Amino acid sequence: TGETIRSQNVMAAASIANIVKSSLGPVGLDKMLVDDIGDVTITNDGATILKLLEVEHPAAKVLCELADLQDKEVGDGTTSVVIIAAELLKNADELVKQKIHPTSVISGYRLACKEAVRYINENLIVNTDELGRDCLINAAKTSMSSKIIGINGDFFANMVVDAVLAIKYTDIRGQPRYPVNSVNILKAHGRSQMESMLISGYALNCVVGSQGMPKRIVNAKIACLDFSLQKTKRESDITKERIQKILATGANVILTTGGIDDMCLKYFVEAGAMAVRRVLKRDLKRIAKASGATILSTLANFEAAMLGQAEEVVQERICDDELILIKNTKARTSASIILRGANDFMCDEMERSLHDALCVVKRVLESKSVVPGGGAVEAALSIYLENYATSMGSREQLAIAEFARSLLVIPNTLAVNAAQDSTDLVAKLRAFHNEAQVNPERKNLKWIGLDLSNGKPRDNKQAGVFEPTIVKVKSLKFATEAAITILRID
Amino acid sequence: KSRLMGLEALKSHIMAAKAVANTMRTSLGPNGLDKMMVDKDGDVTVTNDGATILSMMDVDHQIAKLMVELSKSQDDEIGDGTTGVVVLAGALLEEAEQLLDRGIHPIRIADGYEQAARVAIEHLDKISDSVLVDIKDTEPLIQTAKTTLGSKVVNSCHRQMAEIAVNAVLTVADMERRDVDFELIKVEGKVGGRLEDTKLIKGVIVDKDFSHPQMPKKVEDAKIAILTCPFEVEDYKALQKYEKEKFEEMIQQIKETGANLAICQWGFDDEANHLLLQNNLPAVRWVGGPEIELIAIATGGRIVPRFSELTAEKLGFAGLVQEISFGTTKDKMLVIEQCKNSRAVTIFIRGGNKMIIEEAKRSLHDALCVIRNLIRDNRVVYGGGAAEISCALAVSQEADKCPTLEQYAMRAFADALEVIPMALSENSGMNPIQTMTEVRARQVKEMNPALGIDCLHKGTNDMKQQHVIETLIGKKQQISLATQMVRMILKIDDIRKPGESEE
Amino acid sequence: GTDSSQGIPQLVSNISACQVIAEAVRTTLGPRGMDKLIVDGRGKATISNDGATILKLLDVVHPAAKTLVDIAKSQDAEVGDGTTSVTLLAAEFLKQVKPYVEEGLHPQIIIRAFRTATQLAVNKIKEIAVTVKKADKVEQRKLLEKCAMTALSSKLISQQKAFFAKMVVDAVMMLDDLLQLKMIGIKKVQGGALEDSQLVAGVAFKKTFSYAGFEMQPKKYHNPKIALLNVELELDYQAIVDAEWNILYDKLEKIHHSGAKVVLSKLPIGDVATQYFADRDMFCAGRVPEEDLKRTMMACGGSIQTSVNALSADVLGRCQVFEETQIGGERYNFFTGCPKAKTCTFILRGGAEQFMEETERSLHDAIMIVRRAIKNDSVVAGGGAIEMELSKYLRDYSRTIPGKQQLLIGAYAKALEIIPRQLCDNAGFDATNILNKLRARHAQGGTWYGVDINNEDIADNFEAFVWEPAMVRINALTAASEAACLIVSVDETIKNPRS
Ligand SMILES: Nc1ncnc2c1ncn2[C@@H]1O[C@H](COP(=O)(O)OP(=O)(O)O)[C@@H](O)[C@H]1O
Ligand SMILES: Nc1ncnc2c1ncn2[C@@H]1O[C@H](COP(=O)(O)OP(=O)(O)O)[C@@H](O)[C@H]1O
Ligand SMILES: Nc1ncnc2c1ncn2[C@@H]1O[C@H](COP(=O)(O)OP(=O)(O)O)[C@@H](O)[C@H]1O
Repeated sequence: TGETIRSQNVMAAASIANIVKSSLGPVGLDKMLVDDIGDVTITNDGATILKLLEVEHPAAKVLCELADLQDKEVGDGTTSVVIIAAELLKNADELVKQKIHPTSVISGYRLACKEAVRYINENLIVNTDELGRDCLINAAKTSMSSKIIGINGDFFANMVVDAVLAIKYTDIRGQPRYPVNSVNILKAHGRSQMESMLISGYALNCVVGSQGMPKRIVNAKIACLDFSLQKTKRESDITKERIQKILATGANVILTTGGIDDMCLKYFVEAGAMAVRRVLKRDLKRIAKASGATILSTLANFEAAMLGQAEEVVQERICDDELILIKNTKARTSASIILRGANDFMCDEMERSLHDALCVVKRVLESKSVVPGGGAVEAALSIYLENYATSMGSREQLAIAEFARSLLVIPNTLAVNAAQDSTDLVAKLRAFHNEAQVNPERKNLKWIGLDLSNGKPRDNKQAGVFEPTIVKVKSLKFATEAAITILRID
Repeated sequence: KSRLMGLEALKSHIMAAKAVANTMRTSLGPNGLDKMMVDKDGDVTVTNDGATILSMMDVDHQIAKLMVELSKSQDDEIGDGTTGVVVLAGALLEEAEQLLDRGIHPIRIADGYEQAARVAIEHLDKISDSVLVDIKDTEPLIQTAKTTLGSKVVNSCHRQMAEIAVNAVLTVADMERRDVDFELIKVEGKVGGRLEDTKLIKGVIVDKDFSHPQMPKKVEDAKIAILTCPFEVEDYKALQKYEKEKFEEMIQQIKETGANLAICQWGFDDEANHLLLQNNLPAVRWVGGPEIELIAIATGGRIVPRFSELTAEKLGFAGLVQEISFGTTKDKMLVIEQCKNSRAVTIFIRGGNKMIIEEAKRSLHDALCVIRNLIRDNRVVYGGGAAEISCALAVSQEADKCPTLEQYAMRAFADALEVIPMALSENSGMNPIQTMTEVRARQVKEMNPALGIDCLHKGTNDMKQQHVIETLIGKKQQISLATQMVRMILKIDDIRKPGESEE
Repeated sequence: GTDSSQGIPQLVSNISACQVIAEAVRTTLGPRGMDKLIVDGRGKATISNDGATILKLLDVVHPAAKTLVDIAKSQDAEVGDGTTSVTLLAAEFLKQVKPYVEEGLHPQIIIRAFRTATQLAVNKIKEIAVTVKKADKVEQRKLLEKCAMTALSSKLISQQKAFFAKMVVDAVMMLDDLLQLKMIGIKKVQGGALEDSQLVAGVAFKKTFSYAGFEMQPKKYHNPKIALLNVELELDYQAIVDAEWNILYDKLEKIHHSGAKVVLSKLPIGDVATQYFADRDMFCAGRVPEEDLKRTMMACGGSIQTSVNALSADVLGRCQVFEETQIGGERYNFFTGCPKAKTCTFILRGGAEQFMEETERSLHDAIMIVRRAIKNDSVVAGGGAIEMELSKYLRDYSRTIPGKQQLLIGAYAKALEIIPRQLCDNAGFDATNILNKLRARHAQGGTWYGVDINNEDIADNFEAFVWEPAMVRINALTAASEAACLIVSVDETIKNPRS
């Protein structure tokens, strides 16, 4: 038996959401995806789960398409948007069952979405200014928590935030922009990480180039190349004439990725050029875009003012390892972090934590408008929208009420995946957010979210759990659009 | 497994009601299809009057039950139009089902039907062109009797039974209360005879035996007694002595009181009867029990079963001298009619069949009841569906001026009131819809309100010449009772039958 | 094949049984709700708009429905018939808590939350209860007739029911001795107009074949009392004639000996021998109803006679006046004029026979509402207004509670919304629109706006004079909550059958 195909679509959507429900959050469980030929796949994020799940129901295909489209906008919240859409579908189906026509439900959902996006815009945070120091620090620590390095967390936090702030660009529109690839890793042997000091420029741990670099040279021009300066048998043997010509053009520090010159020592005390093997392309491109120079495949010909410049070069030993201090170039791209220790393998979690801290910092640096995470915003809008709906009086009152009630699934799912009873966490969140509006003096309480590590409510503006406003706005809009499209079906 | 909840129960109720109405909708009108009746024992009778059919029909559904018991509350006030009531109820139920098909709540339908009924009541009050002088209407009463008896060959001797009825009611009509009581039973059914055998006799006729096989029936004296004492060779000699003593003391009581014709309801000795015949007074044995009232009311006396209560002022009375052939082969009875007209007069009927007796007595009862309404309220309206069509037009006019769902109830009530002309046309063997709509168009174009259905296939649809008429209060009571019926059955939503456990 | 015997399955089955027993009587809520027919099993089908009567005559087999209907009956025996607002309320509480139980909430948490919410609601209602008892009720009762005639407004009966209310309130005031529905009743009289109906301070019963002996009784007699007889008055082969003659002689002699004015017996009297039964020289009656008896010994003071010629001083004792009139063309029986006559039997004079049900559903509430208004002082607006107010308080307070109880108190509050919804649904107007408008205007505008049964719109039931005493509502709500918690507390059932 079967009837009301609308309910069938809603149930298909509910099943699709339940497939991915348990993976929401950083602590989500994995899914093992089996294809027809028997291969398996393990992943945490549900975006690739939707991209890999074999959907067959026409109704669920719409949710898959909308989630994929959401991925193309900002690349986050696909699990959240699918879950929110499914909750909306269930609640709208119940409203239909209680003799409310879907048209009024759709209108109420549209009004609720507009009211939510208007309410959020006046209760977000733009404090990611120059005065935001501790927030970034403990955001990095939260992204780096549950680790043995918590004893000396503050030093690594302020080091990484100084490194990320000191290297910012300024694009055409004036909005600051950050490349993650700008900063790289650099291992060291000996003492542990507590003595690691940030390097103002790119540093390569390899053979020593030359001692001809002074304490600080007035001009250090990056004449990067890609060939090996080797004697063979505008020159047939590329050792002297080309380097002489490039120095005549004004090349101070000629970079050689390949082998060093046999007689480079005499030429490096009068010109001060560079010769170190195995220059990484990932760092070569970054230093080229930093100083402003470009890689020259050939020199037999632009070369005087096009090459980049560096303010000073320092020759010193760091953690019993010689490093090249090509720093303070034209554009801030050249920087590195020394990893004091013994090897990169024993500090793999340390470098991964540094990388994820850099990522979570660059998420909030761009899109200066930011909102608290950990389900805080969902609870706040859930409190807002019930009071908004009770003042309508039309037939859309129940639609907006159910929208508000279903908007709480995200904190509930986060609590469920966090191994705490979602009832208590959600109730505590709602209770804290209630006095955030009925009590004007307790206004500094909206930024209360749930902490996944301890399973207790906790302020996240001070903690640093943050999200771009655009991500949540687009997620809400797309969930509402998908819900409306499904409800229009009959 | 299955259950009957929600509006499905109401739909089943409507189905049962419309089934009953369809059963009763074919016998409406003078040309209505006659309906035999059979009992479980095997009794066979054929009656066209719907009141009897409803009364003794076996209905299993509780809805149809409730219908028949609260429809039986119609005959007492009026006695005619029960078929009309049930047909109207079925039409209202069907129209209500039509409305419910579109999602109307039954409460709104019921209140709309109530307002439509009241509106039709005032409209029918304002349309009737009745005559209020029909008190000395002996000649129009002939037409009323003919109309109430136009279904059969009865019209052959309606020229006699009409004046029979008017004289009967003249002997009954009293201008202080205007009603017929229990003791005024004007019924005497004799099986076998002819149309002429049913004539005017204001006497008391009973089927009892004589004192003697050839006793002199000429007992003009009003000194007639009634005995409630029953019959209650050594033992034979003792019984004979007791009988002689009882005879002597009873004769002494007769002489002291003056009650000669001592009729007894039990056994006795014929020697005492012979001796009394020798003394010029009869004594009838084995007489009826409840016949004391009828015999005594011949001139005004009441029941006097006590031995000494039957005095000169309360003698066994007799109606009016007449001696004809009471029965050729049937045992002739006493002449118990000598003295004076009876306030509780009784007429003599000798129809040739059981059904003719039944139809005669029921028609007489309806005729006396409706003219009892006439003397109570001489308001009449022209029947034949003309009143129904006028009410339907008025209700349809009222349908526009209401913004709520009451307009749907207005329309349904009009389309249900129009059913009666449809039924009359159909039972007359002619196209119902076409004839009814033609009459409706004639009434909307011509303001005449007495345009109905020519059921008897006479000249014109107008009943002014046909003299088809019925009391206005009868129509109002019929419409109001049908509306209350549909209203109260429309409230009911679920029936929980005990014993039938829901598996 | 469906079975459920484990704790959570037992609870869900129990509350489903409560759901079905509520559905059995759900639609009868309201002054003009639906009505139901139920057969008694022998063909005497019963029709009754009352909700408590349906539960009383309903057969219950499920233990959960059994305890719920017992709680309902307990509510009935105390104050009027609140069972309609109690069974439905408790059952919908259980229906609302269904999913939370299904999700694994422990029943004890549910019970604690429900008890807390009930205490909060009962404490909150007392800050809104308003008393108007002193303001012109016993003297200058115009407010009291306003409240009484509020019962059946928007009808052509209003002109007549104005006088009806005035006169029944006069009766109540002159008999303000905690009147019940047993000492006050209505007797159908055929014919007449609605305005013709009146009241008599005594019994009213039609004379039948076996009811009354003979007419022309001494009506204007200054001391007529009631006589009760347990011996027949009706009328070896010859060995019974003398016995019958002596029996008749002593039966005739007793009437003059004891001097009884009216004799009431549990045996039929033959009116075919009306003159024979008139030989007693005094009026005698038979086939007396039990109500007629019970209304005549506690008011007039009739005695009991069990012998052939028993004599007493209470067969012709002290009572004010005797009445015997042909009301509506038929002579009725009136044992009025009693020294302590706590009797006011309403003479129902009307044309239509079906108006008896209208009076049953129309005036027994009017006397009920006036008695309720007299007995209590503080009242709150009805028509679901107070339910919406309690829901608003409880829903707004729930969000201030951190912990599992928040969702449960919110569910309780939104559960409290059923009564206005049920009222407007029984009225026929769709519940969603009116309920939403009521919720908005009630959380914003006023604390007493409620559904209107006539025009189907939001009406200020306080200014519409819809009074419900605070105590009655409090007790009904407490009983409903207690029933819900009692059902929740049960998780296992043991049967131990015979075989
Ligand atoms: N450090 C954190 N603390 C609390 N919540 C987090 C944290 N990081 C991510 N989340 C939660 O995870 C949810 C979805 O994140 P994610 O799974 O990365 O995106 P997607 O679902 O698109 O893959 C967000 O709603 C956010 O609240
Ligand atoms: N003269 C007439 N011509 C046509 N039809 C008539 C005439 N007199 C009466 N009728 C019809 O008889 C019907 C009523 O008779 P009916 O209801 O069968 O009697 P009862 O009420 O005893 O069942 C009316 O509907 C009316 O149309
Ligand atoms: N005339 C009316 N207008 C509005 N509401 C009413 C009216 N009569 C009754 N109600 C409401 O109906 C509700 C339920 O009444 P109910 O319990 O069925 O009556 P009873 O107590 O006789 O069973 C009451 O709370 C009351 O507020």
